[PDB]
Order: sequence, then C-alpha cells, then structure tokens
Amino acid sequence: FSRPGLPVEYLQVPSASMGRDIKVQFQGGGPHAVYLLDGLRAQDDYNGWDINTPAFEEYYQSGLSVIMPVGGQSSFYTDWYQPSQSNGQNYTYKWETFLTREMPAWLQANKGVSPTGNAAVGLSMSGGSALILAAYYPQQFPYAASLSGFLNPSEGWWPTLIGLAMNDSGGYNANSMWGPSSDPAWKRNDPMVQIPRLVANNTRIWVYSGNGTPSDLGGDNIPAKFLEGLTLRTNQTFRDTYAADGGRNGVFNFPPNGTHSWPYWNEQLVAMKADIQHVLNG
Repeated sequence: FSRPGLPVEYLQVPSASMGRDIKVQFQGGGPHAVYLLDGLRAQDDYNGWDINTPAFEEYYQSGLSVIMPVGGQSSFYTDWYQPSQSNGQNYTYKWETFLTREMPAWLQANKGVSPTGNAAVGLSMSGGSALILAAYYPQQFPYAASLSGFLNPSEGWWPTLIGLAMNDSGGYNANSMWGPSSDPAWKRNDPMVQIPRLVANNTRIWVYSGNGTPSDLGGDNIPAKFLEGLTLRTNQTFRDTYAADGGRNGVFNFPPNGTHSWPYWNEQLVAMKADIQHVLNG
C-alpha cells in the first residue's frame, strides 16, 4: 500500500527468447525511464522495489517513467549458457536480451518510451547488472546505479559466494549461468574488469554500499557475515580503481551507518533522484 491515485500499471510483455510472458510494473511520466532492477530473491508477482519501498510515489511527476520488471530470481539479469542445472528450470534465462531488446522495443511501440537515454538502477545481484548494461549498451543507459552490488564477481572467492547465494535463492546454478569461474563470461560481466568501458562511455555512475546487519542481500547461507563485509570492501576497491582508471563521472556513497537493506536502498533511490533528473533531462 502506498499513495492513492498513482497511475501504476502492470504489463505482460512477451519474451521470444525465453518463450514466455514477462510481467512488468510501470508508471509513465516521460519518454525516459528509470529501470528498477530487483535483488536475488526476485518474486513472480511484484518487483521488490514495489513490495518494500515508495519508489513509484517518489518518482511520480519526476519527468521520468519507472519500469519494474517482475521475475528472474537469481538471474543476474544476464543471458545464461543453459537452463539452470538442478532446480528443473525448463528454459534458458535471457534477461539481457529481454532488457536491452525485447522490453524496450515493446515499450517504444506501445507507449512511446524511448529505448535510449535511460537509467539502470540495481541492488544486490542487479547492482552489477546495472553497471554491465551501461558498459555494453551506453546509448540505452547513460546512467547506472549499483546499490550493494557485487562489483568484482570474477575475483577470488566471489564466484564461490555468488554460487552459494544463487543456490540459496531458488536452487539456481552459477555454472549454468556463466560457466566455471574461469569461463570468459565471468570477466565479461565483472564491473571492476569493465571499468575502462564505463570511463570511455562517460557513464554517470552512482555506487552505494552498506555494511553489517540486518541484510536483504541474500546469501544468508554464507557464514560469519562474510558476504556483507566483502560487498563493502569490493565496492571501496571499485571506487579507487575507477578513479585510478580516469573515471570522473561517479558518486560513491559508503556511509558507516548504512545497511544492505531496502530502507537504505530506498534512501539512495530518493537521494539520486535530482542526480538522474539533471543527467537524463537536463
């Protein structure tokens, strides 16, 4: 429940690549849009942003549309190698294809939403996704925000931790997604590795990380709050590497009282609104 009178819609958008309809929550308001990507435990009824935050209310009459894709638990909003090998998934996740081709084509044709000049905003699994979308689709996403994202997924223990978190969230298999940790797909989808693309594209990036407890990150099966701490440290390394590589269009927010939780992710979504407005609409 939120503010009465919001013109929020839900849509059924066919995905040819996944052979099914993808539900999408939507609020109009302008030709450019904020894509609000969900976390590891994404449900099939509503996007976590609508469940847990007043995102639609906060961006109402902002001059921006809001797009909340629904579904894709543990998908990393990526195109997988194969159907998840364990939990009986009967198709291959193709969420990069959906977000960069199928969905923007549908929204353009039916509503006049621009496929270019948008923002991607993600958290947990989709924080990295948002930066990867900006790295490889800069005309679509000149703005990307990562809130408690896993920003060096190919490094050290990260492939192991991501595998653990995915198995704990619906029994999904990281091997089916990007292959063994040595597979090129891990580095392809590693924001840290792709920093020079973000720099050369002049992507406007907004990067947040909390720390500690409680956590909505997922990966609760990982012991000793290790994921919560490693997430922060890798985000801090990302800030430093971005600067060292010539990056000059980023904001890095690591407040010591911040948590990896919907209340802080919403606080950041509100805080970045003026930032997004100035970048996408002038």
